[PDB]
Amino acid sequence: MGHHHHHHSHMLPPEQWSHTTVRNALKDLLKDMNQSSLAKECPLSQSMISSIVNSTYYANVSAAKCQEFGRWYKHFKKTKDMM
Repeated sequence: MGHHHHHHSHMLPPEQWSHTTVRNALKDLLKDMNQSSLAKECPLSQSMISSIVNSTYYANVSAAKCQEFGRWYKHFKKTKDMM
């Protein structure tokens, strides 16, 4: 807050799905789509997703489920550029 900073990076094209990038995306899907209903169409593990959103002492998260999420992102939205 305070000084209104803007990111020059782009969350629309899969540039790199780091813990921050993925976490900031999930929190918008989850707030309107229930945990189970989300993990249903998503190829990720339900309790893992739940642990990431509420990661207090968790922290230690795998990178694979993030890169594959960026791959799923393409098949989910179909934002042009396909294989």
